[PDB]
Amino acid sequence: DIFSRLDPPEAEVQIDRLITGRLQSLQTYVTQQLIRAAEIRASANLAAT
Amino acid sequence: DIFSRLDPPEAEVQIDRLITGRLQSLQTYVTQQLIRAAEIRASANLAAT
Repeated sequence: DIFSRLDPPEAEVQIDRLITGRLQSLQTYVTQQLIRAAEIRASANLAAT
Repeated sequence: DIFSRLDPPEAEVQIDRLITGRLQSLQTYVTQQLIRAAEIRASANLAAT
């Protein structure tokens, strides 16, 4: 929709903002999966023991 | 300050920069609390044992 109603010079800025925001979303997601996977791993170690 | 002396269209972009920077600080706080919470739980599991 950005392109449909805006020129490239300004559309690159608007899309870059959305990219940064959604890229931050992925960093939040992956960081939490690593922290939570360490907890299930500690539980799997207890269950194996 | 910003909104009061400047221009609303510009104040909005600068306030969004403050929101983003402060949100990133606050999200960093929460990530480190989850990493530290696992260390306290690991110690508490040893103390219970």
